[PDB]
Parts: sequence; structure tokens; C-alpha cells
Amino acid sequence: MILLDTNVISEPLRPQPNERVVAWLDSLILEDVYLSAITVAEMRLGVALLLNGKKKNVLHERMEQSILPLFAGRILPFDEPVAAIYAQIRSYAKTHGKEIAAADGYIAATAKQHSMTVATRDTGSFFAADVAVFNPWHLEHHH
Amino acid sequence: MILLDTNVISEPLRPQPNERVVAWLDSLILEDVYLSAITVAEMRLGVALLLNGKKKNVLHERMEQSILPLFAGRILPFDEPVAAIYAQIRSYAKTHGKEIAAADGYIAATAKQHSMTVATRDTGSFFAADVAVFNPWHLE
Amino acid sequence: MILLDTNVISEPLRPQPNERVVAWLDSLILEDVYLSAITVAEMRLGVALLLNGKKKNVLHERMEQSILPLFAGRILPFDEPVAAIYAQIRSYAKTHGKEIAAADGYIAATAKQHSMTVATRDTGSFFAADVAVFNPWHLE
Amino acid sequence: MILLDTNVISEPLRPQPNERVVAWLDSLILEDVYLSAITVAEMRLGVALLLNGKKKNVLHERMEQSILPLFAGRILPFDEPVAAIYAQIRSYAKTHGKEIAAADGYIAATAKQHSMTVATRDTGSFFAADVAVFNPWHLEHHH
Amino acid sequence: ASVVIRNLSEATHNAIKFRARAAGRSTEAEIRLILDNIAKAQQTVRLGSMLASIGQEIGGVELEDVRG
Amino acid sequence: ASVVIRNLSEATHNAIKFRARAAGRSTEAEIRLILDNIAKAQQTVRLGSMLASIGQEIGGVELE
Amino acid sequence: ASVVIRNLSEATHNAIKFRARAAGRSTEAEIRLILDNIAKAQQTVRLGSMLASIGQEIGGVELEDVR
Amino acid sequence: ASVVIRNLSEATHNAIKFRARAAGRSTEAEIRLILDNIAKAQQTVRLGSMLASIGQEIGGVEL
DNA sequence: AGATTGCTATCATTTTTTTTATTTTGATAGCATTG
DNA sequence: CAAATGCTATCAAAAAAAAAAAATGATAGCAATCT
Repeated sequence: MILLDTNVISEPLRPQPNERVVAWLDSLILEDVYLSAITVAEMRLGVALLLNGKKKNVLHERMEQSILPLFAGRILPFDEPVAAIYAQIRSYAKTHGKEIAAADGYIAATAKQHSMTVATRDTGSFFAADVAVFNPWHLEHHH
Repeated sequence: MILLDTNVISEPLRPQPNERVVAWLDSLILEDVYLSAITVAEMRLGVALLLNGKKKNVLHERMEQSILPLFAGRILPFDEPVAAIYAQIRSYAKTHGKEIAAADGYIAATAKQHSMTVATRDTGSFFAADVAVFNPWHLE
Repeated sequence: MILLDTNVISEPLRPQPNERVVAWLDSLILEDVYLSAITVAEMRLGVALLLNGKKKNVLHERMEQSILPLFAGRILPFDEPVAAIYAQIRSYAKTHGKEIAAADGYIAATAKQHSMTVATRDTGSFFAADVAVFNPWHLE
Repeated sequence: MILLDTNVISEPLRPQPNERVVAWLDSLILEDVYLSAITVAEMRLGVALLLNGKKKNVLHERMEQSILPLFAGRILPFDEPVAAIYAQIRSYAKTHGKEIAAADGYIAATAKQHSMTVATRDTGSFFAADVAVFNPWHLEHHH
Repeated sequence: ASVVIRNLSEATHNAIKFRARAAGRSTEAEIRLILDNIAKAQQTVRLGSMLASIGQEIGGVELEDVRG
Repeated sequence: ASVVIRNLSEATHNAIKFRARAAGRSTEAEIRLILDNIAKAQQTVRLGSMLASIGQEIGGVELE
Repeated sequence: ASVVIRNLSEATHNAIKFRARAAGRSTEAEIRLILDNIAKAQQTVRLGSMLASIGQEIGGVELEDVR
Repeated sequence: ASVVIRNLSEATHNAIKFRARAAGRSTEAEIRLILDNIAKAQQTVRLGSMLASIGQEIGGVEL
């Protein structure tokens, strides 16, 4: 399954969405894509911090009445078990120089437990987490 | 009920643990004290970042057989519902001049979810998040 | 919506199979023909009751690899609802002078729950249970 | 779990119901007792066959409004799988001596699938089916 | 009916030994009772007596056999 | 028999992969089933003759 | 992508060859299609385009970093 | 670590056997778990001290 | 005449299936000690 | 007392690990067709 990080699902909503990315999102089976409660927290906070006006309001509705509901049942929580993975994903990174930040750890950790792939623009961190990543911004080649 | 912020639940372990905090934790009814997976994550990471050895090995042992099992069933997950709360809590405080660390936000939100009184030495944040607070460094 | 009765499905397998019945079975849309678990159980038992030899073994082979796979998904079960029907059908006939063998009642009640047409050589029992019937030993 | 055969579920409903049997049914936990669709059929028909009167109307009601509902979800259908088992339980017993009546084969076969124990007064048949049996009419010794 | 319980936490044992002494029972008797108590809790309904009532309400029936 | 499918749209592949797993099957088995069902449809089985054959083959029987 | 379907019964196989031929195409083209249609059927929603619309509806938004 | 329960009501035994299987564990594990829960409810842990000691037990730590 | 297609093959995994140990239950049997 | 307890035992079945065998997923390589 695929776990979408904040920056990937944010792209389409931008002024000039990245063509390649959108296309990628378009080649997926919704029921296969998930979201970490963390990422949902962020998306909602990102919305809440806007200036009051039409844009914010519309976007809010779209968020609660359109986007998120598509992910019902697939928004992953950061529960006690995930916490174990977390502690190990970060520790293992520190003892290899490459540091991983809490937020990224939460997301990574989540992904790892359910053995998923993180789709992010910043694969930079996640590789050190020993978890599969995919940059929708880049291309795909041979194996 | 009562949710212990990370700093409180870890004080007793510090070198020269503050006795006022230990004595208050001793007056509580375990079955009413909770922990957030977030807090449990940092606790565990805290143990992981120690140089492999007797210290780390025992701390780990105790952390998994003696401490956490005491909270089994009362370790609150950070979920969708909470995520929404967290978003309101941080947006409000922030668009009002009081920065709320995302760290603390996750707790305040967990607490605000099930109506709990958070225990922490950083009372300031939580007051701003509209959540019952208690500083175990004082008395009463 | 056709439901084959034991004696029908097993007719072609016989030594001097009735060619009229074979022709009829050959005029059906397999995706529209069902079987009762009770009937499949009777076939499977018929095979299992054979003296050991090449015969019993090839038959079993076919029975499981060729015949039965054709009805996979359409082998109706005898459940609670159908058990209520059974009771009605049988109690009714019996108290009006027409006897209905449990064996038959089972198929009958099944057919009756999905308004199916029972195909059989002994139509008496089914006309009695108020169930559409068709005797393939005839024409039309 | 246990599978009640017709004759046991009937015992209490009778005139001077064998006490030992009623005692054993009470030492049971509902959620553990199951009925075969075949058996429900038998019960349902046994009622239907009574002469029309008050007794039959009440029994029919209690039967469908009290008894049976208590086994909701624990009424076992005679599905295709069970048939395969039935086929062996009978051919076996035959080429070994004690032949089994189809009805009894349905019940046995059903029980066997889920490795249940058949509670019946007529155990003399089931044991020949390699299924565990228990006669509540008899005393318990167990080693 | 008897059953053994090996590898029982030594702390748990004392706790039970204690509870038993607190009440006026033997440890075995206390186990029997803490057990019997939850069992009676699982007992949502007593099938036997249940069907019996139905029997007594109608003066008892005698269903036909019906079974080859 | 073996069969190689190349230049398969990425999405179409994601979708099949989904069906397979969501049903507890390996993608390969999934496609194999799909193609199997299609064959199944395309075919009109002759039930009567089918059996009477199997019967003439085993010297005929009588399953009561 | 590519995929190899091993252990495909000659029956099914011949059925598919037939289908393709009848339909005027190659077997690999037929399977590719058969699969495509199925895939098209599962594709209930298109996440990208779906989100894109929203963007186009509010004229795009740049959401604060935060992390 | 060992206890024998005899003259146990064959029925209470049924009830337990039941709760046991329903949770996928042996009947024994069940008793063991039941007794274990009793002990926990009879106990009042003093969270502060209990940690304060594990702390002094390892030379102190910080998270 | 370059792209497509039909068939095989290589190969590092996954996933199963089968064997071979180890633990655990069940169930109740000794034995010296209170209602 | 004899019945009840508290412990240790037996002892034949059920209920992690090590090895062996499939498939699976990704391409890779050609000769024979179509464009």
C-alpha cells in the first residue's frame, strides 16, 4: 500500500501543480493510498493558519467534505505499537549520522509497521529509516 | 482523568529526581493515569539513544516489563479525531501570539479529546490550548 | 433458474442413459442451472460408496475436476430460512394425504425459496409442494 | 462447541422430561451450543404436524420467538463443503459395519467439519462416524 | 473436575493466598469461588430450564420422530 | 503455458495488483484467474453430452 | 510494466488466442486490453485530477510549511 | 508457581474453557490470566516511588 | 526496418509446505499435612 | 476421623524452528511477424 506524506498530497492544490506528480496520483487506486493521522493533522493546520476569507472557507469544506472522506478507514493512527518502531527508526539513524526528525519518524514509523511505501518529495530522510520511499517528482527506471 | 506530559512521567528517572513530583505521582490512582503514544514514543527513543550496555539493557528491561505494562490499555493513540482538535488548538493559539510546540500540541489535543487534566511543568502552553493543567512541582 | 434433482443430474452417467434427458441437459445455459448441497452430497456419496478400483477413481476424478466445478458458486445450501420452508411444504402435503420424502422436501424447499423450477422424474412430490416442475423424460 | 441433535432439544419440552438431561443443558453456556439447519427443520416440522389447536399455536410462537432466536448465528447450514465430509462419514461407516442414516450423516458431517461434539441420546450411530459424542442421558465418568 | 496451573507468577500466588486468608477460605476454595463467580456471569441463559418452562407452559409435547 | 505482457499501463497494473492483494492473491494468480473467467464465459458447455461421455468412459454407473 | 503469466492452462490460453484473433488483435494486445478494462472499472476516483480541481477552484493555495 | 484446583464445578469449568477458547488461549492460561488480573486489582502501585527506584537502580537517566 | 509479438530463461525474493524439535495443556495421581 | 489442602509428579496429545520447495515480480534475449 502507499502512504502519502503531506507535501505530495499538497501539490495538486498549489498554484502551478507539478504535472508529473498529479499524473502519478492519477494512476492510483484510492483504496490503496492511505494517510497518517499526523499528515492529516498538518493538512488541517495548514488550512487553519490561512487568513480569514473565501479561499480558506471553500478549501475547508473541500477538505472535510471532499478530500479526507475519500480516505475514511485509511487514515492511520500513531498508536502504541507504532511507537516501538519509531524509537528504533530514529535511534538507528542517529548511529549512522543521518538524523531523522520526530515528524518524519512518526510518518516513517507508521509506514514501516504496516510495511508500506512513503511517497514524498523529500526521500532524503526516509531512506535512512530503512523504509521504501518514492519521489513522484523523479522518474522511474530499470531494476 | 489525568494525562502525564512527557516531562512529568520521566522526572523520577532523572539523577536527582524532584521529590515533590515523586510524592504526587505516588498519591495518584494508576487506573486514572494515562500516556500518549507520542509521549511513549519519546520515552522509548530516550532509551534507544543510550550506548548499548548494562545501563541501557536494564533501563530497557524495566521500561518494558515494569513501567509501560502499568499503563497497558491507557496509552492513547493520536488519531484522525485528535488530529482535528490538534489543528484547532495550534491554529488558535498561534494566530493569537502564543506559539504552541507541535510536540505539546499532540498532547494538549489528546487531553482535550477525552477531557483530561494534563500534568506538566510547562503549564503555559496548555492554558492557551484550553486544557486543564497541573504543575506537580507545586503542591495541592 | 433451473434446479436439477439428483435423479436427473445422474441420468447421463447411467449405462443406458435416456437420450431424451441428455438432449435436454444439452439445451441449457449452465450459468442458469443449480444444485442443492443435499444433492451434491448424494452424488459424492454415490461415488464414495463404490468398490475400490479404477472405476471409482476415475469417476471421483471427474466428479471433482470436471462435473462439480461447473456448478461452483451455484450449489445452494440448506439453511435456517430454507428449513422453515421445508417444514411448511412437508407438513402441508403430509396433512393432506400426499407424502413427501424428506429427501425430496429438501430440494423442494430449496427450489421454493428462489422460485426455481425443479427438474425431476418424479413430479408428484413437487407439484404437491407447489413448486414449478419439469420432467425431462418428456418433450416441450 | 457442542451441537444439539433434535432429540435433546426436545427432551425438556416433553411431559416428564428426564431431569439428568435438563440439568446438563443448564450447565451449558448458550454461545457454545449450536443447531444444524437440518435439526431446525425437524423441530419446525414436528410442530407443524400437530393437530390444530391452542397447544400448537403457543408452541409455534415460543418456538420461533424464544427458542430458535437464542441460536441466531449458531445454526449450521449443510453447505457444499459439508457434503464432501458427509460423503466420507457414510461410505466409511458402511465399509466397517454400522451403516448411518442420511439424516444422522448430515448432523455428523456438519459437526465433524468444525470438530464439534454431538449431544445425542442416540450416540450408537455417531461414534461410528469418528465424531466425538456425548449422551446427557448417561452419567459422566471421564477417566 | 480438576485442573492444574503451573508457572503462576509468584506474586500472583501470594496475592491470591492473601485474598483467601482475608476471606475465611483456603487458597483452593478462593480460586474455586473467583472462578465460579465469573462463570455465573457468563451464564446469560440456562437453556435446560428455559426449554422446560416452555414445556410446562403447554403441559408438555411429544413431537413425532421423523427420521429414517 | 507462459505469456508475457509488456508495455502494460502503469495504472492498469496498479489496479490489478490491487484486486489481487485485496483478495489475498499474488498478482500473477489474479491475472491467471481473470483470463480463466473470460475463457469460462466464451465457452458454452454441453451439460448433457458432457456427463453421458464421462459415463460411457467409465462403463456407466448408477449413483442412486 | 511487464508481467509473465506462468502455468496458464492451454485451454484458457487457446480461448484467449481465439478471442484476440476474432477481435482482430494480438494476444498480448488482447490481455493488455482485458486488463485495461478491468482496471478502468476499479478506477473509481482519480486522486490527482480530483485534488487538482479543488486547486483550480480556489486558484491554488500555498500551505504553510509546518514541521 | 503451582496450584491445583480440585472438586471444581464441571460447568464453571465449562464457562472458563469457553472464555478461554473465545480469546484463543488455553484454559490454563485463562486461569493464570484471571488470577493475574485479580492480583493487579488488589494492588496499589505507587507510581512515583516505583520509578524513582528504577531510576536510582541505574544511575539516573534523562529523556 | 524498427516496433511488436511469441516463447524461454535468469534470479533474487516471497510464500508455502514439510520436518524436526520444544513447550504447553489436559487430567488426575501420589503424598504428607481441618470443618 | 475422613474430607480437604498444598505440592510434586506422570504422561500422552496439542500446540517454534529449521529445511526444503514452490511461485512470484522483474526484466533479459532472440527469432518470426507486422507494419
